Amino acid sequence: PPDLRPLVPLDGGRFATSDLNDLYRRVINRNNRLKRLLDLAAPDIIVRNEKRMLQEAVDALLDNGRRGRAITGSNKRPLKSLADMIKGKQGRFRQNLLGKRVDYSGRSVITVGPYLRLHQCGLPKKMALELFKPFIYGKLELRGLATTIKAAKKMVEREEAVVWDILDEVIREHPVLLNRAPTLHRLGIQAFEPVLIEGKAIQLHPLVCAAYNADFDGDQMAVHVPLTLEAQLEARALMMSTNNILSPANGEPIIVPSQDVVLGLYYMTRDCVNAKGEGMVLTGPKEAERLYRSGLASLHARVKVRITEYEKDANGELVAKTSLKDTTVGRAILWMIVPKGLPYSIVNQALGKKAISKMLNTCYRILGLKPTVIFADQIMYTGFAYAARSGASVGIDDMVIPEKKHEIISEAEAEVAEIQEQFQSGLVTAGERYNKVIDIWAAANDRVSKAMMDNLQTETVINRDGQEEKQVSFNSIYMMADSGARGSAAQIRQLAGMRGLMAKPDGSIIETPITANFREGLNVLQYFISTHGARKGLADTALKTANSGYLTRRLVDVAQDLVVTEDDCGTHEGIMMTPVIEGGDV
Amino acid sequence: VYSYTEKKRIRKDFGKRPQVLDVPYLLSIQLDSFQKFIEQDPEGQYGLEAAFRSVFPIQSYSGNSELQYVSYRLGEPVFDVQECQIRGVTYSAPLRVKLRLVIYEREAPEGTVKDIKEQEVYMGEIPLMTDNGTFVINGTERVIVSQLHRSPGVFFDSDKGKTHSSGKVLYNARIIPYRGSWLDFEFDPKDNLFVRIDRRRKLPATIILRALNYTTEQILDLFFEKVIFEIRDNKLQMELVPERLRGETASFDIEANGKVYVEKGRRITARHIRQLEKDDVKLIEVPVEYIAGKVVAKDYIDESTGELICAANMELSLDLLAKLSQSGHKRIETLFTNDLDHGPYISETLRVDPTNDRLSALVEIYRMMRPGEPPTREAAESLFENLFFSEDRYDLSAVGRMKFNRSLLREEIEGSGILSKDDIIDVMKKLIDIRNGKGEVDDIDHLGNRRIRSVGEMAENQFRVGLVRVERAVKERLSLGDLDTLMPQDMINAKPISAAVKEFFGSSQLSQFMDQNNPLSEITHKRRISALGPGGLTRERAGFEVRDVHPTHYGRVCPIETPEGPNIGLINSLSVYAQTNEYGFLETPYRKVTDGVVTDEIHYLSAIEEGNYVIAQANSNLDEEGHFVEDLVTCRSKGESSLFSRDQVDYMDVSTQQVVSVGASLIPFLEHDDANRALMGANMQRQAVPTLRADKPLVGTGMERAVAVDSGVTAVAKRGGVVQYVDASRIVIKVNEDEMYPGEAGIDIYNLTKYTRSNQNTCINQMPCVSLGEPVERGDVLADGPSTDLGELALGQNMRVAFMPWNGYNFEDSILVSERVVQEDRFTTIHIQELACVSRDTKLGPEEITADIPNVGEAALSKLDESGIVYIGAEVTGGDILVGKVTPKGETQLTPEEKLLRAIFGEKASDVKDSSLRVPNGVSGTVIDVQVFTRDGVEKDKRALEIEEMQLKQAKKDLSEELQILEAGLFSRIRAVLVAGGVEAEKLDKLPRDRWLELGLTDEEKQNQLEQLAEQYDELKHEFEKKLEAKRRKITQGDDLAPGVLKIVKVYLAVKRRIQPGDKMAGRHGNKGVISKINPIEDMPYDENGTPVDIVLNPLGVPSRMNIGQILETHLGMAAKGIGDKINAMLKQQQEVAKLREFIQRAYDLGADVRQKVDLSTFSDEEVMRLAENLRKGMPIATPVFDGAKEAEIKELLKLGDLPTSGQIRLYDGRTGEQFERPVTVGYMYMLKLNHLVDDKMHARSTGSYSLVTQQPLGGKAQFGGQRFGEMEVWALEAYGAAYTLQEMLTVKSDDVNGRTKMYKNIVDGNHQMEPGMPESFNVLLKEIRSLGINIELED
Amino acid sequence: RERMGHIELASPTAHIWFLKSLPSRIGLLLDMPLRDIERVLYFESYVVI
DNA sequence: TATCCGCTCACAATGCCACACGCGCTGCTCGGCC
DNA sequence: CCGAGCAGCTACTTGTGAGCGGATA
Ligand SMILES: [Mg+2]
Repeated sequence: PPDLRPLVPLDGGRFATSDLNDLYRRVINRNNRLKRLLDLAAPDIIVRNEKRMLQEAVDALLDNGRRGRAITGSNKRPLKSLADMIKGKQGRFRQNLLGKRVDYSGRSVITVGPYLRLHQCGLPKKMALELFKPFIYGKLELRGLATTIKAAKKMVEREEAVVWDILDEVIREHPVLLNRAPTLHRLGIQAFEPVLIEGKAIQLHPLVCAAYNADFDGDQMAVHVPLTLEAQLEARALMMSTNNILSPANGEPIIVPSQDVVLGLYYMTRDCVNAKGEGMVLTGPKEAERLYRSGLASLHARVKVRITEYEKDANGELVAKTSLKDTTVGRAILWMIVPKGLPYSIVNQALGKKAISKMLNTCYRILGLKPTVIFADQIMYTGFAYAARSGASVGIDDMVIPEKKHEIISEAEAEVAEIQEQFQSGLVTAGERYNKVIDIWAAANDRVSKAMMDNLQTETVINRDGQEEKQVSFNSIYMMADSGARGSAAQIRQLAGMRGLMAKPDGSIIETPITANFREGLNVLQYFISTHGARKGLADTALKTANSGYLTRRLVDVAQDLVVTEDDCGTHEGIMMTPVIEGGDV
Repeated sequence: VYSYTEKKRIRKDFGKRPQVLDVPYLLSIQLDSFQKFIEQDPEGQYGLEAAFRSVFPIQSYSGNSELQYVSYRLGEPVFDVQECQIRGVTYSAPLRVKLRLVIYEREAPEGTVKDIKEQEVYMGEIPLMTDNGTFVINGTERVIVSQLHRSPGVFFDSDKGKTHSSGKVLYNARIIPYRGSWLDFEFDPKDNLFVRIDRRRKLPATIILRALNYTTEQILDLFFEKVIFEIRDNKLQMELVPERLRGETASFDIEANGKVYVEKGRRITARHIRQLEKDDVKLIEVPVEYIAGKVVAKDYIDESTGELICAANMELSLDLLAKLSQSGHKRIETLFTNDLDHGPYISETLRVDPTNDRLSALVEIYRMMRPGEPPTREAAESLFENLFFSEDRYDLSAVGRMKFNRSLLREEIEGSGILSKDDIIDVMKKLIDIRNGKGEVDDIDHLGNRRIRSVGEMAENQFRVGLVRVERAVKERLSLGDLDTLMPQDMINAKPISAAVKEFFGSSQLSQFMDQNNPLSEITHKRRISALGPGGLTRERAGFEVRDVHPTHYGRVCPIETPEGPNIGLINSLSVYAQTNEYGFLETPYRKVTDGVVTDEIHYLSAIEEGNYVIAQANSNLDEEGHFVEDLVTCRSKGESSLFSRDQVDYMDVSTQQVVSVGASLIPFLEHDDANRALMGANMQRQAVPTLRADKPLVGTGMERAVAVDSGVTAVAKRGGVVQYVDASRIVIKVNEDEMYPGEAGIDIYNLTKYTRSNQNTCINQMPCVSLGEPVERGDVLADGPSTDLGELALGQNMRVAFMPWNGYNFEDSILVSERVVQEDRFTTIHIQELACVSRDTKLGPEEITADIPNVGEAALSKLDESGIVYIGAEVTGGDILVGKVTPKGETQLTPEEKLLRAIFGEKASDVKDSSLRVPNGVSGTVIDVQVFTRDGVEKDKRALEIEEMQLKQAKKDLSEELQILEAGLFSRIRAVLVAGGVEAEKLDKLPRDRWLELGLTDEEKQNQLEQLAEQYDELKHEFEKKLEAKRRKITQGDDLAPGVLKIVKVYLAVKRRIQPGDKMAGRHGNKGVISKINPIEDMPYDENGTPVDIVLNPLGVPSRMNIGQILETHLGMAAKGIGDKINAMLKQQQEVAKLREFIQRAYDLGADVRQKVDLSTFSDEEVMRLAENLRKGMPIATPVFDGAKEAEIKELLKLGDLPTSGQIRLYDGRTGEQFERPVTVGYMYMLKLNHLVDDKMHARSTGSYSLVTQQPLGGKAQFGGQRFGEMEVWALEAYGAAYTLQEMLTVKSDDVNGRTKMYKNIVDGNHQMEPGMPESFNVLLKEIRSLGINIELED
Repeated sequence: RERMGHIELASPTAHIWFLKSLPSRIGLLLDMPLRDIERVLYFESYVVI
């Protein structure tokens, strides 16, 4: 069809034409020339060549480049044929049939919203205005405010003080869909109730972006509108964030808390040996919070308080038991957040990442879903508040260097020196020398790492009516590492201790390790080997995400041809599942 | 001694390594490249003489008509760089070549040619780069990056592993010329050798070998050795050398001279070899079944019957042996076959050779090259002699021949561009040897095998590509031209070569406009080495070998500067001290090390010569007299770090910055950062936006004093002199008497560029930083450009930063900011957008730019001028017509009487169409400049007249300043000459002498001098008038725009965008983030002294992403500010200059054994106060890339001030007003606002336009389009339920031509119910399949 | 959007899709090697009937 | 004559987003029941 | 002669799978 052929009047006498137009025109030209030659009784060889040329033209129109000679029409570039408009990532299927651009959509950079609840999210004012223009028009025509559509449109353009309340009313319970640019699983698109905020960024809940794999370093996400009653009810029922707490892959919850809240809670529950108010008694958690906020006592101190816990009986009964416990003020204060069902033994811990994850798991298991959402929201609120009030900070003096690292390095140097002496003596060959250097350096790295760990744990002694009461280390970097918030063991090892061994292009290990750390200065050649080893791992993901996307597309194409259509098949065959114990124990 | 700009504000420096080689010109690469391009060079070297002398001269088809080339010349550019920028024309220069047509009569092959026609002809114009290495093609500044490709020569690849899945490693040799046809020898899975010409059919090598008049015996004598078998009395004795049987078993009793040596079945060991060499025996006894395994070397003919007994490459049998013995040949030469020394590979290639003679070889290789077309032997030979041995289709350059002769272990390194038979023989022998085990492969991951080509080489290549087309054209045109009928001008056209160079500079994988947003990006973009483009690999087809960085990249290319994403490792940045070799390799400077002393000299080592010597550590602790404090020293022999002695070393690193790039050297405390964070930081520093007011970075690296100076962003002093006139627009300097030229000299003028649009929609403005009467030196800075401060690079801003969580507002990486920052105009930037309005010439009448816009009121036209263009300074926020473009739609010939009548009486102007250009809906700001270009012929509107009058007034102001200076000098001279007539001079020459030069008395000398001076005066006036008239004719000359346009109108909308939640900001250590929420000043935390913090980062981002140096920097920053604070406390309270000088001396004399060693007693006791005033904002600190200040130095610098030594200060909460426990760290960090502003990212659409090919909504932010529902989004949605949701998202909201309208009508009427309909794109697919020969049909 | 026309080719031509499918339809249907069918298609040989 | 082996050709190789730019000159051929 | 639309001026990806000789018993 003519309009289906791209042909638009460009600026000036020129027209933006399609590649199919040139094909059809050449086909028509050669066809007319052949028809002329057949009437003039052209020689047999001439009409033969003309038929060959017409065949070339028609097969180029059908599928250009398949015959072998990819002809060009302009810019010396391969021309677009009919087959090219269907195949590849540019045909109709991949571009205009499977994924099409939709109306009532928007896109914006994300930002952290720490006040909004888990089930809701933020939304810019101008964005929300531009998305829900028809709903605003309808609500304006409803009230005695706008008679026709032109008046409502002019009022929206002017943005009077009488339209903001309408926008607040239409987004009272109208959810929207947040979507990340690379979508991997079902959680790539979620539903949220929007709250209007003055700004140009989309405020996002901190506990959901972990599922999005969306850091706040400049990630832009899209927003969509359901626009239908069926749609709004579905988004509120299925795609809502509250209705998706467990990943479809594993039963583990996807709402696991992030680094900030877990660090705050760890600092809140990490008890010391001596602080303000050690040994006193408190009636309830409210009195503990009062005594703490009053400043008369510290945050972490062993205190004998009275708790009133609730246990779920066999039926739907919540038996109450009041008992005196000996716990830190932080745990007692945090107890005001957990619902009544959970016991006290889940808070009487250091409350690391695994601890809080299993706490949320037990809460969802015993109490269901309705209180779990508000429990997690209050967890995040209190974690943010107490992490802010804490004052966690990393500094130069926070990272300590092992005092006996120097002697260990010198001993390893003497060992590799005597190994080189043995090699020069002709007793040991090059391969065994390389192995005896590599294993010795590995043992030295293990020793210095254990030294760095036991050193980061010590030098924490506080007098509690005595002489020395060595406790768990309160160093900020150790708090961020041991709690599993952000730092791992290997990361802090590379940070404070020696980096260890590096790699060469082929994949082997260089015989000269990096005997320096990050806090101390790094040599030029050491940093060169480090960046050489790191560029490989950097380009790894950049090259591998393409294969990952291709694999996902292949897998979903093999998939989606089956759904749950029956309630039972009526067979007895299956597979004999057994716990694999190959290799190690299990 | 220090520079004058250094006396303004000298920066404290650290480090203990006294550098010996200063920072070279950062843009020396491209500058030297283009200098090598345009220059008269003898001996036909690089540039333009090579391309000419290679192609020229041209001879007709034996017509005695030759076209000689004499020389070339470049005319003066017809437009200045500023004129080219303000107009849009190219900053090119003409190319006038003086050619010589020598045509002679017939009947004389070498007859003395007469009627020579020597004529200069113009052939296209070539673009010249500016003083900054930038090309201006169409207004914009396009920079050509250098390309890294494979060095022309030979290579030996080893295909292993998966290759052929046979567990046999193959070795393939590749001969790659600089320009011509390739060659590839390789081995099959068997022991067969084959060759191919540019990826053609796999054919044996003996055929191409014998193609060069080579017989079988010659090939066998060249490749393999000769074993002589003598026809003795019996047993056919054979000569023996004990080295040829090494590794073989004795199939017979090897005994000679009546003494047994090796028994039958005994492998000849080394001791057996020594025993057999002790007696030095040659002739032994060998059985008959042994000769049958060998094979004859040469063809032995018979003398009795005159026939052949046996041919070459045929195993001998007993009957053949009896025949050759009865023939009479005593000496029989056979091949020496041994799998460990000489693997038989030619024998098999010979027995698979179908052709034997040279002629059938040629026709077979012709059939292999060209399908069919079977010629005779002489006709086929033309191809084989023109493809590999003709200097027109095989152009091995000098570096190609050099690499070829170096790879084959040959003394001489020179040669020709064509190949030779001996070269092919040598490369085949080398391949055979590298298969046998002798010799190692040449990896592709080696800078010695990767050659770098600059803009000059690519320009010369494209010039040659055009020149071959013009050569074919002039050759076909010379087929009819005879004597005395044409000058050597008409046969040459400008078209092919001019177009070739123009397109090579305009549109290519390397021709790109520079990212003009900061000097750092300008420097790192010109020193950018890419592997894409022609002759290079593609990013979609790159393996994990080119991405990985070799140990040979040390000091030759930076390993940490690389754009992360689609092309990692393919795009790199050149090292700091890296230079381009004459041959085209990467050379690195090194200090020569003698036995005991390291002489302070530099040798630029190449990439191949690295493994020969050993390089010392850059930061190795060294003693005086060029000694090492330790006997053992860290070195590297061949890309492997190791420990050597103090005397075995032979070379040392020149400095400690040569390993990183210039874009990475600006990262302070880089040694305390991880590679990934450093790469992310150095890449983000490239995307810095110039703030409204630049400010010196506190924690600097010292290199900043070079980037802002070595580039062309700031106003550099060409001649040191005295400041005469300071102004925000121009700067006039008076040249000192010594630097001033002894004749026709004057004063220098620098015209500062004001706010104009850059190539990235950023503002580029220069601010004067000098005072009147202040003397300046040559090379010193005069005006700070964008993001500069007193000749120092300053991209971002320093801010008070703390590291503590704040209610989750720094959750993952989000940044917290106080209102104090946005209030103080800190991060507010300026964005300039260009909008073009063109008056295209169409039929029915051309367009007009008048102000008569009908169908609209006056409010929308109140911002329009009398001519029809928005005023200069008229703000606009919404869609408003800022230019009155109208076009006629119907009948033309509207009478001017009725035309002016319609403007006053009658009806509206009908044929207008209201096609005027307005600003898009969404952009705001105030227009600051309007540009207009009128073709020669169209009536120039009065606004263009006003603009040209203003620029002419400016140019006339400059010329009149020059003229008045020269006239004041000349009138001082006339006063000095007529002093003899003194009384009348002082009487009637005080006021009126400036106009009454007319005087006269005492002819002899007075008249002579007065006439000479009057002649000088009138000549000066006439010359200045000529200059003014030339400038007028230049600026009034209309520029061409396009075929079919009258005039082009350009407007520049400048908007001031402030920081807001949604912007992207980052430090210098890869700690990026987004502003979460602006905070009130009271809510932000504050110290116990009352100073509120500005930026509250997240300390949790430090451990995992190992960027710790920033913290150090932060600490140092605090110390810096501390010193400034003290100076402020010493500046507010009026203090004597003695205390201030002593304090500054104590600060600069920090106890770290630094190499700065500045003294305050040498200053003028006046500039000390100015320097202190320039320090109250803080103490700038320099820090080398690896010689940075240690922890103890920062500690003592902090303890110098009253700040705490621990670096962590107690902080009070802004909300609760209580004390934060666990004292948080706080300092001064330099941050950057990335070029990812939120105002260009937020976008939304309810219902807009739709595409014409299919009724689908558009997208993007420029046009009012929504987002794209990706395929993975569809997968995630169908993985959920939401069947109605997917059905509405697919057709009802996007594709239904009749559903979206119905849905909108229902929604506006309060009806939330949809209709399925049918997607239009599905019908489009049905029609497209129907357009084919395929029938697609819907059933019932 | 939907109305279509046609071209009356004077010489009936082959459909390149059915000839370059690998395996092509005519190559298997006509029990003839694809090389000979391509030879007949580009008019450099004859095929008897 | 079946059948494994070697050479040759079709097909594939995320996803999104943002910005910017482009298809010339001379030459040749076809356009037309008022 | 006039006007309108259109043509001449390649090779570091690698791997996978299928097909077409081809040569060996
Ligand atoms: Mg990210």
